[PDB]
Amino acid sequence: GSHMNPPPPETSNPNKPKRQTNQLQYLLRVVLKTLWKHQFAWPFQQPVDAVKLNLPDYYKIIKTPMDMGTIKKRLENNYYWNAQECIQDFNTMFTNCYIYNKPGDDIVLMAEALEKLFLQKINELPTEE
Ligand SMILES: Brc1ccnc2ncccc12
Ligand SMILES: Brc1ccnc2ncccc12
Repeated sequence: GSHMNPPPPETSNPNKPKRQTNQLQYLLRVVLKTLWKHQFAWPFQQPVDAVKLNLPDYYKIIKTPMDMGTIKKRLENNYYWNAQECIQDFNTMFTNCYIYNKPGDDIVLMAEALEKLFLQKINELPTEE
């Protein structure tokens, strides 16, 4: 892509520790599956392309970018060590949107809908076994 967009977040790194857990399996099979097909998911399914969107300040304001495409790849490629790392990525994604954008903007309403669903699903994150 454009040299003015940063590299996406890491999704493969032999140096980083990782494992499967039943919680991470739930995060893929239930949480990301349910969010991905939400009617408002599409803006969040890939990194923000600040060039195409004419947001030249985006990556000056958002220094820890995250999106559900990256999360999906991290889950499918078994990048994570624990559920907390993945939950953190979701929460970064939502809060980036709320930091960059005005309350009540469409993109914020979209994020808020996804976040509502996310919290309902994480309340049922299974006991680690
Ligand atoms: Br598309 C998109 C996704 C996430 N955040 C965004 N913020 C502003 C404009 C477009 C955005
Ligand atoms: Br793509 C895009 C660009 C700017 N604003 C947006 N708001 C909502 C959803 C997608 C957006």
